[PDB]
Amino acid sequence: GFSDYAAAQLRQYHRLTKQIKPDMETYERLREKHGEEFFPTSNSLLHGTHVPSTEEIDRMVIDLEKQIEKRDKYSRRRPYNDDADIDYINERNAKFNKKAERFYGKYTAEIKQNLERGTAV
RNA sequence: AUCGCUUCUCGGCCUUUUGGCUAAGAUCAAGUGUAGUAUCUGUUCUUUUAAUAUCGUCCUCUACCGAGGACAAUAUUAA
Repeated sequence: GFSDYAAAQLRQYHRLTKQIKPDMETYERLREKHGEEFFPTSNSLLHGTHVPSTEEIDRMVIDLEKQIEKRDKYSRRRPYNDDADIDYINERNAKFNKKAERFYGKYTAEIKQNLERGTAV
């Protein structure tokens, strides 16, 4: 179940962070260029220095577009059958009756049987 | 088994949805006839007399101009 906005974030982060692959060439290049400060503390100096080249920002933009697509596929539309006896006259009435069947559907299980058998019992 | 695309079923999001209050706010009813508007169907224009109304000249008043009177036919409709 859902239970939190942070647990779905954590699941989504584990997915993205397992999908990524690091490049050791760029890593060792920047390590050899930066030297002493490549293992920084909270307070070293480099906060206002990095300028990423075009390939890095292109990779970030493509990854973020894929992430936006994965987010937009979150609520899949359930298929609409017209064989069920419809009990709504609007477009919002159908979804409100669906919410009523979600919440009160466990309790109001005898009266629907009474209705379908002819208002008896 | 694994990765990808396409049918098919289903779960979770679906308050993303009923946006107040008072004396359930109160009450609980109709027929006929005319007038107006809209739609549909059918078919038309351009190239004498009766009634009503009112530019020129002359006269008077006041400071060429203005007002008032009179006179000279004109317009409409029908055969």
